[PDB]
Amino acid sequence: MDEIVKNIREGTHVLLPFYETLPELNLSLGKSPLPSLEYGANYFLQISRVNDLNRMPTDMLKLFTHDIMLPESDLDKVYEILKINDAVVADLSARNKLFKRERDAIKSNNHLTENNLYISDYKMLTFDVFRPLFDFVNEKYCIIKLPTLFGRGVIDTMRIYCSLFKNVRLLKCVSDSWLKDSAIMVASDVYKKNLDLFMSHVKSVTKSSSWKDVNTVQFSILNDPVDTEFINKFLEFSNRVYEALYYVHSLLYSSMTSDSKSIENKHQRRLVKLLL
Repeated sequence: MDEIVKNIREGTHVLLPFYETLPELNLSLGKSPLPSLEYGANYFLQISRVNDLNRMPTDMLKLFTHDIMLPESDLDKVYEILKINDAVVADLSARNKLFKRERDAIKSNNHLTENNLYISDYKMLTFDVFRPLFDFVNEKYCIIKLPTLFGRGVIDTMRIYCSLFKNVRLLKCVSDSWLKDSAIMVASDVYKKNLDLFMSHVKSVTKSSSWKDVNTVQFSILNDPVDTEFINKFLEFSNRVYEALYYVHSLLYSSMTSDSKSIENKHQRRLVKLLL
């Protein structure tokens, strides 16, 4: 598809709307909300190639991705383009990492037990995604590199930010990894009314007015799902990212499973042109 290659090679973005009214808050620390089909979970698009690459040996994943893992430099460029030197920032990404631990092939007859990759992992989304709001004061921008677009928590989190700031953009940069479902939120033009209501709620729970890293855990914050319309506008973005990832990961899997049984094959070659 030409939209896949356009997105990988130029980037893509969505503008999200401003919601005067903050949803009912109910921060809870420990466990994140579950992915669900109501929140746009699509296991064939978002997950199935990830399960294939999980099941490979990490030594082999390392080899077949050596030449296409670049240093992720998307936040540095975002700073530059927005002539920042201001802005509060958080990075929940796994910069220059793809897998969490060395692991052998999972045998054919064994079904996958946990996600070893930093891809489509809703558990990466820890409560420090709201760390920038504590040391917020008078900054024009709140920039967050998200680690995933998978699951319910990342959508509920963008819904909160969309009441806190009047201009919220979700994007994925050319100089991010297109092996991973990371993205950047750029918010600007804060709305004190709700920043204050949010922080009051959060502080009555953590019972501290400054950040403690012990609170960098998984979390849930909303109860009632969000307006279907909002999920759908998010998916306008995440669908395009997962569609690009799906092709990327399909080339990789085809290469790693080629009859050639070598790293020089038609799929590996096409994957290099795509990403570099």
